[PDB]
Amino acid sequence: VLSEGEWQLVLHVWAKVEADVAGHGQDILIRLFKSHPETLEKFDRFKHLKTEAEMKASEDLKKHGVTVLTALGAILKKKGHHEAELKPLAQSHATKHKIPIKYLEFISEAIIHVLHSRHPGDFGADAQGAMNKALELFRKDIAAKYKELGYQG
Ligand code: HEM
Repeated sequence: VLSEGEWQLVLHVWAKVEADVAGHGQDILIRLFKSHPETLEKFDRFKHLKTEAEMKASEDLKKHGVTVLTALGAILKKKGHHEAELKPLAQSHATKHKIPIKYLEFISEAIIHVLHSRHPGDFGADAQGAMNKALELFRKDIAAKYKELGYQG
């Protein structure tokens, strides 16, 4: 359970992200695909992309980055009270997209890296730890839904 102060650190940096949702979403997906190429293979939509320059040039990738970060921002702003938001997301990611919880750990690393690069003054160690706790809570709750559905592993 995050404290109120932890949530305030999370949402303070997140309000900075929302000034350029699309640039953040590109940086995060590109970092994910470069650091963990197995993740790119889950996207029939993107797996034709073979270089970082091609990834940066893809408008459809930039669009999907906005989809992803908009969903995550709506979850963070619930400060843990996010059951309604996670149901469809866990369902689609477990049963349609076939995304292991481990790959959610990978994108969480990518999110934290990009926030640190773009917002260092609002992403000191206290805020890094709070955002790690928020993303852990996200993964914990998704993992429980995966387990219900027979996909935790
Ligand atoms: C912060 C974590 C993530 C969030 C908030 C998120 C959010 C979303 C949303 C909102 C959609 C569209 C609606 C839906 O299908 O449920 C989507 C689609 C999808 N996501 Fe995620 N996602 C996350 C992580 C991942 C990861 C780590 C992968 C793969 C390694 C992944 C793979 C996919 C795929 C394959 C689609 C379908 C894309 C398409 O063909 O249109 N997601 N995601």
